[PDB]
Amino acid sequence: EVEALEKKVAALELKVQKLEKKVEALEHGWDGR
Amino acid sequence: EVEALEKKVAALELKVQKLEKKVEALEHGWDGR
Amino acid sequence: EVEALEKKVAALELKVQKLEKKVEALEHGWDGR
Repeated sequence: EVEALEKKVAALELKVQKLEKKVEALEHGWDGR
Repeated sequence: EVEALEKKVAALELKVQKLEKKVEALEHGWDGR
Repeated sequence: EVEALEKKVAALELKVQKLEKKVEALEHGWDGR
């Protein structure tokens, strides 16, 4: 259970990281995004 | 504890999923979003 | 392990909360965002 939750949490951290990059790019207009 | 963390993680997965949909819609202009 | 996962999950909840605020601001044009 815990090891599977570690994996789910790691997947969430990657997804949140990607969302942060995308949202920052939208907010700041990076490269015209 | 673990069962409550499972629920928190599931809530995060739903919220991240919704954010991904919204951010993709913003990025791609889906339906004029 | 569990206590560390609680902390990671709490960090994710804060990050997702911030993303929701930013994405809602982008979607709704709040304050011209």
